Amino acid sequence: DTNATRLPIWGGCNPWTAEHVDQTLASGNDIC
Amino acid sequence: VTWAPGNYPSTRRSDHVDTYQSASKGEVPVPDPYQWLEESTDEVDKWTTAQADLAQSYLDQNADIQKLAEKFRASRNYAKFSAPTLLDDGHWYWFYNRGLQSQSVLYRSKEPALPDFSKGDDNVGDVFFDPNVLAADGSAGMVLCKFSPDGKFFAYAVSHLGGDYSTIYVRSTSSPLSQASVAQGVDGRLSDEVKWFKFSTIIWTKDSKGFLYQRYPARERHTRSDRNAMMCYHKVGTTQEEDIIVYQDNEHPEWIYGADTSEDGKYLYLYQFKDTSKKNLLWVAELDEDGVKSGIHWRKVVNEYAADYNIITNHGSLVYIKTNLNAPQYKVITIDLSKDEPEIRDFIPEEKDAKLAQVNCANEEYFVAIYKRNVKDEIYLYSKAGVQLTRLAPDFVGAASIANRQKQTHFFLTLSGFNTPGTIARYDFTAPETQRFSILRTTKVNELDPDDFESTQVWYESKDGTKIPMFIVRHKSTKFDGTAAAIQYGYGGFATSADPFFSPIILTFLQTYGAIFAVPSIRGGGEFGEEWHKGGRRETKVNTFDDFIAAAQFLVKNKYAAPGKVAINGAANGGLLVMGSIVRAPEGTFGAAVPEGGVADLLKFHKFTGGQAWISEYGNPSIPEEFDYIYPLSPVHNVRTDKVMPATLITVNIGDGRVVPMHSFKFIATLQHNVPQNPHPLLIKIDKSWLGHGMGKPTDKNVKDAADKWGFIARALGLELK
Repeated sequence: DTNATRLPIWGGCNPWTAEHVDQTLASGNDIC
Repeated sequence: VTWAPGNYPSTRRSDHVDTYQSASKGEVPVPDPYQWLEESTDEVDKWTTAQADLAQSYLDQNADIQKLAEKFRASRNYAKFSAPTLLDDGHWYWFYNRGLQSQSVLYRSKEPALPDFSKGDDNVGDVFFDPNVLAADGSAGMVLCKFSPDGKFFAYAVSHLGGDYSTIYVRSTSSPLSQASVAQGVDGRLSDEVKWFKFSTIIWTKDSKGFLYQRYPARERHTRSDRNAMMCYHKVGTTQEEDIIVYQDNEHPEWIYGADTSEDGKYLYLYQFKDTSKKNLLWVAELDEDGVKSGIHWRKVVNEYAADYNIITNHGSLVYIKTNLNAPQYKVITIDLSKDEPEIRDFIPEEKDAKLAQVNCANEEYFVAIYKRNVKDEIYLYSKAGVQLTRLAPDFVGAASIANRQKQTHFFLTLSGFNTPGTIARYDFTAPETQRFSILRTTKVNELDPDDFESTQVWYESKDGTKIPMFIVRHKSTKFDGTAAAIQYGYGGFATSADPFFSPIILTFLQTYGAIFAVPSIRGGGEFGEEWHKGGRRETKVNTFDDFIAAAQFLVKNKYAAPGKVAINGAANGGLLVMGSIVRAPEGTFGAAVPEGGVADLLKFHKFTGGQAWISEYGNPSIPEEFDYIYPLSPVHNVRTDKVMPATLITVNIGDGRVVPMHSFKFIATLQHNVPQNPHPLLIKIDKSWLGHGMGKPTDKNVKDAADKWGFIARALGLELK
């Protein structure tokens, strides 16, 4: 998590390709 | 204005030479004639313009790109939504996208009750926070956010185009941000402005008075490197000058920090990371009436770098922790802080052949666990006594995640896969047994039918004998008879798993052309835990490439795909994978190659921006023993004059701060110099909008970039539209 934000990777919630563009589904998982 | 063999822009070659030490050879002088492409100058601008114009003229010859753009736009034009969250005001909050919006909008329920979402998002909720209006011209993005525990405040991190850091703002939850609110009055946020935020999340204290966050030193305009991180605390309703420094370490300026707070208000946790490996320190402080302050007393529970430790929850002084200590597939331990020497014990033991990926505490005493077996997620509920009670969604095939708040009587699961667009499941503890599990919402797509596509898992053998699984996806009318084209994706590093995911663009392409999609679970990833990662890193990094090449060879040999019709694609470390693979694999193994924002100079990666942290993954070029295994693998240093390369389209964004575009510039100049007469085009497309930290591109631009990449692949493999 903290440490993954600085990998050489495309974008959180493990977006390892360009086609991961749609992150809406998981975007509500940790907001409170 | 027109591509043909040998018609590339002239690229100056300098006489720069760097000297390295090799353990087996002594001094090695290494020419770097394209060192000047590291820089930002008029000459570099001319060169990038000429390359980008050559690439665009080639794409303009291909009339199928415009048709793909229309197909792809339609395939993404469907409503999308997140799981909802219940705050202490009694209302439910979720993200909603109408279909093609660049940022999704945060909605709030009209009534304090779980909505019946079949009635439509606008009929059951109103806009609370629309990130698209953060700036009038759309140049500002919300990168992440967090409501306070009491539900009264909303903190949010904002980046702007051109910027290297984010800024946190705070607003009352009864003060929405919409088109109407901006037209009618003041912003409605507090004057709080927390700058220099990066590589962090927002962690509220359970009293809701403030939050912890990581920041860097303030820097004037007149270089690009993030050091001397500080974990800080910001009290709501004050300015940043009053923020408290919770921890920093001047003796180790490269280390960074994370934090957590316990639900009962008793504990503050501090994490320390020295690099991109999965090893961290863990210290614990007891909070009291004085709250967060300077001079916090830290108990140094884990004080050497040896394993991954992440807090789940606690009951009194018993702390539950997910770890890989002596357990490369992960497990759950307890640490009892009531003893002077903490007593450490297994709570849920390690599974030898399945990775423990996620654990949350739910309804105060239960545990929800996700295991990843054969790269497929499985969900289980456990009691407080550690007894596995039941499996949830036993027929689901894909990737899963949990969304909950410990104190509440429900949780959600978000589920997706190669033909599962996005299902949100609810578990309600207060309902009768046998009626607790239900489906809240299912994502409906456009034009596409997910049932028309078959997804399977097959096994192949690598060079050293190792058995490796690979996902294969096809439209059901496509035969495995040695005639289809294949698109093969990979990442290959940092213990990141190449999990299943839903893409409407990929499935649209498969149906349009009768092609297949392949995802091999190559070493360097974390699919099979820490030993899988260790199998493809530092001195074993070569195995990552061997595994990827063997996958492509298997697709042709066993008739999944036609000879010469395997294309490869990947981003960042995935770009390194693609660039190294075309250099190493036999002539004609691949029919096209698209590396996006990739690493390629493995001798100099550690000299730029945050690259030093990746020494954990690649090794250190300045250590003689490690130079000996890096140098033969660095794509920039291993291009030859005597091998035909496949059609290649390199893509980079000029503002990329994580992977400097230098890497791709040097690789493409070296390709064009070494094989100027290559019968297939070797091109680079360069986007010149300078993206801010953590920001994406607009949707319309993403649709067009996708049409260009996939259309280029189609033409190179000789595929026509029917």
